[PDB]
Amino acid sequence: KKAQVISPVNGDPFVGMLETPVTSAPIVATYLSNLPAYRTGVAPVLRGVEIGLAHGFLLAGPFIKLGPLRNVPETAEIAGSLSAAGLVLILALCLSIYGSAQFQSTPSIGVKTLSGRSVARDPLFSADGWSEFAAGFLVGGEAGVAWAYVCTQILPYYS
Amino acid sequence: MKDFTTYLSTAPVIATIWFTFTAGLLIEINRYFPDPLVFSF
Amino acid sequence: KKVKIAVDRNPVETSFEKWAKPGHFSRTLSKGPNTTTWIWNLHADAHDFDSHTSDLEEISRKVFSAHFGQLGIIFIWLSGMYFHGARFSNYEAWLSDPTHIKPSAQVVWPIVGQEILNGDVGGGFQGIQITSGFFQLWRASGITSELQLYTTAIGGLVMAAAMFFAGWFHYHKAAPKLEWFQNVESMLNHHLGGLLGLGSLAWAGHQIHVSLPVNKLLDAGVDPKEIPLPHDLLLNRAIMADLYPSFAKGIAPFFTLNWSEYSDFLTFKGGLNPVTGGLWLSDTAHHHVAIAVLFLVAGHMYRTNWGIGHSMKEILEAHRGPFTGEGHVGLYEILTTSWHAQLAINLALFGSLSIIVAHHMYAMPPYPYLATDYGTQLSLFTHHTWIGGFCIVGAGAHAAIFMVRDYDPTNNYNNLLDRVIRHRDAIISHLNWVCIFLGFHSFGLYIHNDTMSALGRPQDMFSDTAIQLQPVFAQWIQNTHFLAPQLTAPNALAATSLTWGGDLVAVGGKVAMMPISLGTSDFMVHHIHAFTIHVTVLILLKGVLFARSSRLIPDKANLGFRFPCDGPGRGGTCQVSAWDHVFLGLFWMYNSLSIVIFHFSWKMQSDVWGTVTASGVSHITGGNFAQSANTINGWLRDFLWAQSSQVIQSYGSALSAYGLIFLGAHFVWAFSLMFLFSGRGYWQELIESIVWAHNKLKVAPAIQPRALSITQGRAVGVAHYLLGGIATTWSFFLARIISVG
Amino acid sequence: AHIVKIYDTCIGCTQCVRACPLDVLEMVPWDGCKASQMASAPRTEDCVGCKRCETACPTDFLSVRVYLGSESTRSMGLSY
Amino acid sequence: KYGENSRYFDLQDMENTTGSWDMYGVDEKKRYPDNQAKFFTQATDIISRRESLRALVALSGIAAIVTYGLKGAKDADLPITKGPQTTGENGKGGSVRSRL
Amino acid sequence: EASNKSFPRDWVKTDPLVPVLGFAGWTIPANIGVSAFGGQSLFGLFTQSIGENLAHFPTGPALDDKFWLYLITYHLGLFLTITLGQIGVQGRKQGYW
Amino acid sequence: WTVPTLNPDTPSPIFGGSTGGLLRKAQTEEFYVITWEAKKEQIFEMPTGGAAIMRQGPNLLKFGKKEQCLALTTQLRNKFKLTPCFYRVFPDGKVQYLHPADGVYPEKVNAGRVGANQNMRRIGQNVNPIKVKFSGRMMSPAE
Ligand code: CLA
Ligand code: CLA
Ligand code: CLA
Ligand code: CLA
Ligand code: CLA
Ligand code: CLA
Ligand SMILES: CC1=C(C/C=C(\C)CCC[C@H](C)CCC[C@H](C)CCCC(C)C)C(=O)c2ccccc2C1=O
Ligand code: SF4
Ligand code: SF4
Repeated sequence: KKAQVISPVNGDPFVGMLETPVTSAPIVATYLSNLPAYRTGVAPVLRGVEIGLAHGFLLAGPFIKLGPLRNVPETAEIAGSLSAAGLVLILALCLSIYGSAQFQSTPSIGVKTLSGRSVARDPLFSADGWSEFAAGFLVGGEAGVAWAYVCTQILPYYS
Repeated sequence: MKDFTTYLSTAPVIATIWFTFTAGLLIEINRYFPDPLVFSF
Repeated sequence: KKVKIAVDRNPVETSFEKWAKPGHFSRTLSKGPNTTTWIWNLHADAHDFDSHTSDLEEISRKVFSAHFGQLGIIFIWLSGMYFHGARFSNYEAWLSDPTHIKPSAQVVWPIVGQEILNGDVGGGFQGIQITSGFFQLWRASGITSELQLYTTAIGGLVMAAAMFFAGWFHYHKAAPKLEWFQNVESMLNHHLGGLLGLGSLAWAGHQIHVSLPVNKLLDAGVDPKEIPLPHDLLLNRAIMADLYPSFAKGIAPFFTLNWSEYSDFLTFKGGLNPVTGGLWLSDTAHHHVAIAVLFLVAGHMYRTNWGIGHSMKEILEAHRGPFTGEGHVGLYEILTTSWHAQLAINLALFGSLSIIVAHHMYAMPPYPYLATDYGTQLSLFTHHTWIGGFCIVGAGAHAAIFMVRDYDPTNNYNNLLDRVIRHRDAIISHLNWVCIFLGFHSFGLYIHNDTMSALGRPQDMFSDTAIQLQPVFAQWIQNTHFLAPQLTAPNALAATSLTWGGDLVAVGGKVAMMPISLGTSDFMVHHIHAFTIHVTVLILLKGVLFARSSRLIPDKANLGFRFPCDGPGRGGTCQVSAWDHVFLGLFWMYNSLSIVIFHFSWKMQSDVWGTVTASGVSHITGGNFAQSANTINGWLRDFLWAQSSQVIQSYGSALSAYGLIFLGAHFVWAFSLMFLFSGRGYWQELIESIVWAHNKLKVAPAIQPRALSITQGRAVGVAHYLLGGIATTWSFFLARIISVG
Repeated sequence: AHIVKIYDTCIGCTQCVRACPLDVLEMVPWDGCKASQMASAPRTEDCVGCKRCETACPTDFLSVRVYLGSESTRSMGLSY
Repeated sequence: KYGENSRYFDLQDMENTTGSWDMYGVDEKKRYPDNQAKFFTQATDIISRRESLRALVALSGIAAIVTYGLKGAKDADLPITKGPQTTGENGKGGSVRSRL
Repeated sequence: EASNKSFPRDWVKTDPLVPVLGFAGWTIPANIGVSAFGGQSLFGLFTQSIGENLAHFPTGPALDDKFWLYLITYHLGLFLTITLGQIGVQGRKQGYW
Repeated sequence: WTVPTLNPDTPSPIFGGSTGGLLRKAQTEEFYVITWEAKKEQIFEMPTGGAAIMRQGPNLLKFGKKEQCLALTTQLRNKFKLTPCFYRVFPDGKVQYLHPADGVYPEKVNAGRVGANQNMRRIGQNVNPIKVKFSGRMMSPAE
């Protein structure tokens, strides 16, 4: 009857997160820590480029296979890539105004990392950091949409 | 049966009895005098 | 000995002394009324037995005798239906011609012109065409005479008087103690062996000896007057051995375990009877024999007075995991200490069971000539679906009431209930997200189709033609159960239902049951069903988990289960209680089950029900559900506007009362909006300006007129809303399907 | 912050303080309507506006009166 | 301190008390190739500010949507650009009065 | 939970004997010929279904394939066997009885 | 009586962890700490959700809202007959004592606490809102 799995977060039963296998399994925490969002030491512009490449490559698919011009053979990929470009641009504007809105207060409380060593604050959560993050997001998103078009053009088994 | 007759004197039982009586009176009127639209008699 | 009879002699004196004193059951209302709210509280707290007192023994006795009263009332109702089928019915005429004559068992008196409601149903009869299906049930029982219904009615009245005598006895003369009710091992052993095991065994005996031969002769064209009476099929074994030669062997094949000899009246045929359109009564007889054996072995599981068996406390306490802490410990105490914890589970499973019943009674119509009475089939799905939803909402209610009153945190430390209350935020957050996801991806599909077909882009819709969302999993299961007798159920001659696929059974020209195809429309409506169910679950479960406390109000348990609000503070705290979550879950239950029964009616009228006169199945709506139900305008046009032609033109005909209850139900539903949209504080000031006029004329009452409570306003509003909406649907359904079906 | 005012009809029954879930009210002696206690509202920055206080006031209408004012985190019962 | 003897509140450690934790964030600087980092740091220099990125968004989006109206909706062969290609619902003003 | 202050990394107590013994306890009984299958087995017919569906490799199985039945029943029993095997191993190792 | 300083060395009750605990308000704006000295180990009810076991001796407990602390205060005072006292902690480390701000609980007199927000008139002796019009902000006649 030993070996309980569910634990409170960092041992604190009053914070309210209840560290759980979906939260803090070694593989899951490893994967989430390796994501460019949580690389708080790298420049936010490059993490934004990577995130934007991913998101601009994935969100072309729906516009391509389900857009209004999905059934005309060659116009479909062009239309969906232009639509994904527009959506990426909209998201970049969203990120810019979010950086205008959020980063004005500079909260003074520190950050630890569930093991005691007081890490620094992520430069991403600063006005200049989020500005360059949205810049990287725009660049990477448009590049990822363009490459999605390219992959529709060049991949062998693209049905 | 003073308490039983007190119970039958309650509001809902008296209302049931009185509206049963009223509805039966109107019903028997509408049986013996069918379709009374005006006061002709 | 532990498990035994334990009662108190003459606990409560039998007198009308407390009938003359209303409000006697509580300390607050026994003082008398000063305001009208007392009159409402007298009724709201009437059966709230766990607040009249604290001792569970007296609460339990009250509950037991109240159950006896409910049983007596149910027996009165059953005897009344049997009596109306005996005196005021065309049953004996319907037995001779069930495919032509409409089942009727309610005659209307000719007083103010309502003799027009005595419709020409058939069999030289004039009455209201019933949709409860009692005629099919009685034919399946093997009645064949109104005298048997008469004596069944008199037996039902006898049993009702017996139940009421039993309630009076077990409250006033000899009422059991708490340690008698708390023998849940004995209660389950008995309710499984004797109630559901021996009950199914006895019904199997009736099905062997009365239903099967009588119905076998009824299906062979024999007139119900020349059929042997059931006692003649009991005594004279020659008749049964002529009908089933295994009766020539006696009961020896049972005791010699040569059961295959009984394969004449205990079958596994499957499918439907081609002549009645219902399940084979030999199949049902074998069914009830089997589940009787199963329940009788299931009733020998728990330990009562002889060491063999299980202690439920030991099963529960030894079921715990690494994810779940202490596990089911303290739940035995919860359920042997709280009546509401039991009521919650019982209502939940009983309502889910009623919906199981609704779904399993149309696909596998058990009674002869049930499927071809489309009104009876529709009514029997709708009714049990609604009863199930209501019971489930009540299950959420009483779970909340447990969490408020009967919950003790000392008994529950790191058990499953504590561990649920500790992460209710995760629970409700994921439930909220899935409700939103499903709302979008289930209703925005309908909006997308509306927008596409309105813009003239039918190639962009979500249909069986443009963008197919086929329900491939349900289609595979259909094919898996259609091919079941070939591979996975070799002793079944056919599948359980014809809805899996195959040939149709048509009886009297009308389609009893035929395969049901599923496409994109069915995908969308099933996902709508899951969406609405999940939102109702969201509301009720959020009311349960946040019945004691929240991040808004941490002291909600002291506030109670039924309270309107803490105040306008914290931005506004109205409907924070666990009662108001039930009040909203009622609305969402209505919204869910309305769509469920709408799906049923349209799918049945389009793709199942119909006539075969020439070579071809001509359905009622012509199979429009496949292509028309992709849109909300579809359900408007081709269901709510098209199938409303029978209810609004019913005036001057036998179904005119259905149109009347259409309009009056539309009235009551909207009337509910006077109570739901508004608030008490307006009506109190209006009432006091009226009381001024009553004071001026010296007619102000001594019982001060108050506006209804806030909680009472919400309850009245939801009551009128549900009544009006359900009754509108009832009128629409019945007026439509009695005419076209 | 909401506005909680307490009037001289207060008979000093302490019910408004016992009902207050936020510790906004307190009972002050003799520096009010009369001797034998009186209520007061010194910590209205913590008042959420629930009006449990005036729900519990037994005087004609309410000696304690909550007037809903500008909201904040403390006046909206937010743990976030 | 904080992590021992169930002392879950320390004034000298307010981050562990309040819960200001980085559950997954790591501060490692060695992620991307420096040629690639140089490329993508230089490619975003002109827009790495708020107003400049909003200017690019405004310019590119106004241009894209204007040229969409001018040529793109035609290149997509939208029905609103082709026209009805028929008489239309002109003469059928009503079922009773077939107005124009 | 006065203990469990770090969410141990070995939250699942992995014994590599468990998956092997579950695959063995389900699959070896899954290769017993029954006359309902026509003298064949569930797992044998499953491997045959995968063989036929591997022939037309790109396109997926049909809806009336009878491959899905074998897959779903085999995996029902297999997951149940492996699950109960892990449960039993860590109930015998730990307490729970 | 003097204002007590918050002891951080005070242990906490035995709680297995919930989800109703502290949020970013604790890190950003404020949170609250309630203390009490218990005579035994009693399973009490957390206002956030779930049951915790108080320790024999002094306890300490974090909360994100003052209403939570006073809910537990009335629970420990009414069901356990204890005398708890809670604070308001700011993320920068500043502690502000809150409930028994004079030592005794507010329903009891203390002979020296000052009466605030007391209108010395009847509630019907308030002026009409036309007289307090254009006073700057929108102002109630109670002022
Ligand atoms: C509020 C509007 C309203 C009005 C004005 C009417 C008016 C009428 N309705 Mg309509 N009706 C209404 C609403 C209304 N109804 C509603 C809402 C419904 C749906 C439930 C109906 C449904 C309905 C039906 C179905 C029928 C009527 C009928 C009637 C007629 C009844 C005449 C009658 O009973 O003679 C009664 C005549 C009297 C003189 C009795 C007056 C009352 C007392 C007894 C007089 C006192 C005498 C004496 C002193 C008493 C002795 C004391 C006693 C204690 C011993 C009349 C035209 C009937 C009809 O034929 O209409 C044309 C009919 O069949 N109504
Ligand atoms: C005539 C015989 C009789 C008498 C004199 C009493 C006398 C008493 N009983 Mg007992 N009791 C009896 C029969 C009797 N009982 C039976 C047959 C049952 C089994 C159901 C019970 C079960 C019972 C319980 C469980 C309790 C009592 C209690 C009481 C006390 C007050 C009850 C009261 O307020 O009654 C007035 C109440 C009524 C008249 C309500 C009748 C409800 C009936 C059964 C159902 C009708 C439903 C109806 C069909 C709905 C129609 C809907 C409408 C809109 C059309 C009193 C000592 C209570 C007690 O001791 O508390 C101190 C208590 O808790 N009795
Ligand atoms: C073989 C034994 C047996 C049987 C048949 C039943 C049957 C029943 N019990 Mg259970 N019960 C039993 C043993 C049994 N019990 C034991 C041993 C205990 C003690 C732990 C309980 C404790 C218990 C409680 C606490 C409650 C019930 C209730 C019920 C009824 C539920 C209603 C229902 O499903 O409608 C089906 C309806 C019928 C089948 C109608 C016919 C009823 C027949 C005549 C009575 C059944 C036989 C009876 C138990 C034996 C005594 C007969 C009498 C003459 C002395 C049902 C009639 C509930 C109820 O409704 O209360 C009234 C309820 O509240 N029982
Ligand atoms: C509860 C369910 C039930 C009941 C009551 C019956 C009842 C009956 N079955 Mg059926 N049967 C059933 C289920 C049932 N069956 C099922 C599930 C199957 C499928 C396996 C069958 C298959 C079946 C076959 C194949 C046959 C029967 C037959 C019979 C009859 C003969 C009984 C017999 O020989 O047993 C012996 C039973 C007893 C010896 C008990 C008698 C007890 C008496 C009444 C005691 C009372 C005396 C009292 C104390 C004092 C007198 C009082 C007063 C006069 C002084 C009888 C009418 C036979 C028959 O007649 O066919 C029509 C027959 O051939 N049954
Ligand atoms: C086995 C079924 C069952 C049982 C035994 C109970 C028992 C109880 N419930 Mg639960 N409940 C149930 C089902 C059940 N409920 C269901 C299905 C729902 C969902 C609707 C609820 C929802 C619910 C809530 C929300 C509450 C209860 C409460 C209560 C308690 C007091 C009820 C009372 O005094 O009402 C007395 C009876 C009435 C006031 C009558 C209600 C009037 C109805 C709505 C009229 C409409 C019905 C009619 C068929 C339509 C035609 C109208 C016609 C007359 C014109 C009691 C313990 C209360 C409680 O414990 O809180 C402390 C409470 O707040 N129940
Ligand atoms: C038609 C009326 C209506 C509608 C649309 C809703 C919608 C909703 N209710 Mg409400 N509700 C209503 C009536 C309604 N309710 C009534 C009458 C009651 C009885 C009191 C309730 C009681 C109630 C409760 C108690 C709960 C809800 C919940 C919900 C949500 C669940 C579905 C969801 O999020 O899906 C997504 C949204 C929809 C399906 C709405 C339609 C949006 C479509 C898809 C188009 C989207 C437009 C798109 C963004 C383009 C924008 C254009 C731009 C110009 C702005 C949703 C916000 C639940 C909730 O919030 O938790 C999840 C909940 O707990 N409702
Ligand atoms: C209309 C309405 C009222 C006013 C309703 C009044 C108070 C009561 C309605 C009628 C009562 C029941 C009087 C009916 C007659 C009495 C039963 C006495 C019988 C006398 C003769 C008629 C026999 C509220 O008090 C209310 C409160 C909260 C939310 C919504 C509302 C709401 O919508
Ligand atoms: S409104 Fe609530 S919190 Fe404010 S003073 Fe009144 S009772 Fe206290
Ligand atoms: S409840 Fe009312 S009367 Fe009593 S002390 Fe408070 S303000 Fe005064």
